[PDB]
Amino acid sequence: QLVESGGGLVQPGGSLRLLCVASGRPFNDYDMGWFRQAPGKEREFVASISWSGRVTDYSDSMKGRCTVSRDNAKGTMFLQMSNLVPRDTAVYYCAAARRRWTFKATNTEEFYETWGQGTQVTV
Amino acid sequence: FGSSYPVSIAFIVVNEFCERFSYYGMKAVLTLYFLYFLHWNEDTSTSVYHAFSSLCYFTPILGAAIADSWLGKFKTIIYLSLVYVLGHVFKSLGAIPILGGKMLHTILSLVGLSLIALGTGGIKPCVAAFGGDQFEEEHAEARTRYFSVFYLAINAGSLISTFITPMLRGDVKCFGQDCYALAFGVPGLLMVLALVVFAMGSKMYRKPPPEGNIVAQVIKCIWFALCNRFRNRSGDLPKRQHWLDWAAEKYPKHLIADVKALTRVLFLYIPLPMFWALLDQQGSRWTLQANKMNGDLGFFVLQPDQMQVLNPFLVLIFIPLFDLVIYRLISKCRINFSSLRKMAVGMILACLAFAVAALVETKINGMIHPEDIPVNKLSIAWQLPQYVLVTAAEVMFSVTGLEFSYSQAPSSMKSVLQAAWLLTVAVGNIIVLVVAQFSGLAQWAEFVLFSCLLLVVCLIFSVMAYYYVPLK
Ligand SMILES: CC1(C)S[C@H]([C@@H](C=O)NC(=O)[C@H](N)c2ccc(O)cc2)N[C@H]1C(=O)O
Repeated sequence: QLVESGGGLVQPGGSLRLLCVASGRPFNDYDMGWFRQAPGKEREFVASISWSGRVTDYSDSMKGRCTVSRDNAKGTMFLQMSNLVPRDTAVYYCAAARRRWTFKATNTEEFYETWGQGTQVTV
Repeated sequence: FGSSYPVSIAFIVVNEFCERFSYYGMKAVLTLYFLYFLHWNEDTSTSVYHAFSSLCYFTPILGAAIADSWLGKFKTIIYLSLVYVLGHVFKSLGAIPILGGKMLHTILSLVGLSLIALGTGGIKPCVAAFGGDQFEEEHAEARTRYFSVFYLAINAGSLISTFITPMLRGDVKCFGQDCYALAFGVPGLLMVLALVVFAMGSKMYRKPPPEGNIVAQVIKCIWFALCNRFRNRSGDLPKRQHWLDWAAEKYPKHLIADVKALTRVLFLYIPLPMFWALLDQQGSRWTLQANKMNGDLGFFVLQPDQMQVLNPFLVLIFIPLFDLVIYRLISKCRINFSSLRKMAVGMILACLAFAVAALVETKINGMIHPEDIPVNKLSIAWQLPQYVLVTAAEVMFSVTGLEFSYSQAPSSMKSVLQAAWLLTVAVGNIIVLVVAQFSGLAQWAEFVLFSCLLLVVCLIFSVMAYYYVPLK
């Protein structure tokens, strides 16, 4: 709970390492996801990392190569985009969902119940 | 061809093989299907997969109840293979991303899984009982060889599925996305062909009819036997010399004897779930052991996970090695392995395998340096002795258990003892699931604890089998 984010401007073909730190309940109980909201667009799906990080999924776009990692000790999760393009100049959101049994897709905003504020990564 | 082996069994293992293949081709991808097609939570995917597995292991009770109490077998096999094929059709129909989405996929997949579990539970015991029935009661020596070949076909199917399934789901685009329709369609077609080959030999089988509502009669007889004794304020002969002899005013003797044999075999099988659970806890801990040892082997780089494929393969070598040679040598002298000493020796071999695994873990831990490399770092070898021991144990226990369940079962209920065998397996799997979470011990201590538990279970089973009175 009380997720955060960190990131800024990047070169047109550079890379960033976006952060997400949990400042509350244990990080082992939360499945995390990265979304993006391009200006004048909808909230798209970027990545998802399950509790323990054993399962990691990325959107079809996955501009370049996106990698999601997480350590539950200190409760901190990383996203490592590598081959950005002038596109994907959106605001990136970090979302968390408490572990539970549900049939809702893990790649949709409905599944995640706590969306933290987002960064303003640009290119 | 020559004699003593009916042609019929040709369409009893080729079917079984073709079935196991399909099954292992569907389960292997199943979890991925949940994670990367339905996009399910990890917890939801694991829970659904485990529920499907448990239902599959438990359904053999319904299969046998349907087979023996009514409809006979070869009609339960046919009518449950049809349900299996229908479930496969639904499952492969729910993996098409063209029609519906996130609702039709889920419903169709769940219904297909339910139907597949139902079919498997009723193809598993009935097929073995039918193949056994094909042999005359006089030819008791050929039935053991048939059961060995049956187990060999199962294991060959497992090995081939491991070697072939990654090719189906590797870089295939069904409709603009990963081809999950093929991963389930190919098992569906394999099951269809299995049903076709099994049905083609209809004119050759030896279909025996059922002897009546045996399950209902058995339950009623047990109920009356337990009710008769309740002479709280009276009683002069409730039931003497057995807990069934005075449930005899009704239920003629031919039924009392059959239920007696059933209860004796069940009492014998009571401790087998613990053995199944303990012996199942080697496909996960041994990966952890393998990750901590060298695997270059000089010639071919072997990953820890691939080591699993060494268990099915070794079985293919021991099923013909034992039956054709080792047992033969045991017959040279007066030693008489009576299908119950075989199971006890198998349990002892499994205990020794786990003790050896603990020893190997201790040797791994005793590492010290002279990228730095540990001088005393074990190769992926030294895992061979434990795999060999556990595989010999599994062969001796499983094949002998199938033969024992068939041979010591009344004709009226031949296929419910197979259900009892599979039910012990299911309860063992349930115990494995329950005790999996409780993990707070070191690897070597866990292995030595498993070895000691296996030894105690073998001791209990041997003490119970010493007093077992065989069916005659
Ligand atoms: C354990 C079985 C009796 S063999 C087959 C598969 C099952 O889990 N296991 C294998 O194919 C594998 N070769 C294996 C692994 C560990 C064992 O203890 C036995 C068999 N499943 C069970 C069944 O038929 O109900």
